[PDB]
Formats: sequence, C-alpha cells, structure tokens
Amino acid sequence: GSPELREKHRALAEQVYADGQEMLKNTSNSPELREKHRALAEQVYATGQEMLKSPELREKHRALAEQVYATGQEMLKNTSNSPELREKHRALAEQVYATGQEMLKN
Ligand code: MH0
Ligand code: MH0
Repeated sequence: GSPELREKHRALAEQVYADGQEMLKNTSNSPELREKHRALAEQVYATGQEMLKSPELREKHRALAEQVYATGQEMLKNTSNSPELREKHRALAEQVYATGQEMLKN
C-alpha cells in the first residue's frame, strides 16, 4: 500500500541486522552500539505497524517480531548478556527476517 514505508522498514531491518552481527562478535558492546541497535529496532517495529494501517504470513511475522522485541527488553536490564540469551535472541530474530523476506515473493 506504501512502497516507501516497505523500503524504510527494509532499510532499518538491515541496519538492525548489521549491528546485531557486530555485537554478536564482541563479548561486551558499548552502550552506544547497544542503543543504536535498540533504537533502530524500535523504528522497524513502528514502520511495520504503520504498514498494517498472505494475511497468515503477516500474522506469523508480527507475532514473531513481538516475541523478539520482548526478549530484547529483558536483555536491556543486563550489563552482560550470556551467549545463551544471545542464542535464543538470534534464533528467533532469524525467523523474523525469514518470514518478512518470504513475503517479498508475493
Ligand atoms: C505487524 C507489523 C510488522 C512488524 C511489527 C514487523 C517487524 C519486523 N519486521 Fe517486518 N514487520 C511488520 C510487517 C511487515 C510487512 C507487512 C512486511 C511486508 C511488506 C509488503 O508491503 O509486502 C514486512 N514486515 C517485511 C519485512 C522484511 C522484508 C522487506 C524486504 O526485503 O522488502 C524484513 C527483513 C522485515 N520485515 C523485518 C522485520 C523485523 C526485523 C522486525 C522486528 C521489529
Ligand atoms: C544475531 C544478531 C542479532 C540480530 C539479527 C538482532 C536483531 C534484533 N534485535 Fe538484537 N539482534 C542480534 C543480536 C543482539 C545481541 C548480541 C544483543 C545483546 C548486546 C549485548 O552487548 O548484550 C542484542 N541483540 C540486544 C537487543 C536488545 C537490547 C539492547 C541492549 O541490550 O542494549 C533489543 C531490544 C534487541 N536486541 C532487539 C532486536 C530486534 C527487534 C531485532 C529484530 C528481529
């Protein structure tokens, strides 16, 4: 319905992915790297929601995104996030990327 919105969502999601990768390498990350990830993620969530304003694929994406976001908020309370936590995060995050891309096919 909005191509510009779709692409904005896309570009932001790519930046979320790049930062998370960077962070995945490092054993502790500056509060500045962490916060860019988080603020980027908030804009992905917001643009996606704006897009709602296959239905079953959208529903699965949205549900998945929600769980990744909530997972991430737990991680914000931690100075240090174990690779155990970081694994559940990446796993789930991969599913969000996949389903959103599966939508591109159309
Ligand atoms: C429920 C609203 C919603 C939320 C929340 C949401 C959250 C997220 N998304 Fe994402 N996403 C939403 C709705 C969409 C739609 C509707 C589409 C397909 C747009 C279209 O016009 O076909 C989409 N997302 C598409 C995508 C695509 C593919 C875009 C492309 O290559 O053109 C990616 C990578 C993506 N998402 C990632 C993410 C990530 C990461 C999050 C984590 C916050
Ligand atoms: C596998 C790479 C990777 C990807 C992709 C990724 C994608 C996403 N993320 Fe997110 N994320 C990744 C790796 C991390 C790490 C490693 C950390 C913890 C940083 C640290 O130093 O403890 C993290 N993400 C941390 C977070 C945090 C908390 C920020 C903080 O602790 O300061 C949030 C809110 C978050 N994520 C959300 C999201 C969302 C939403 C997506 C989109 C699905």
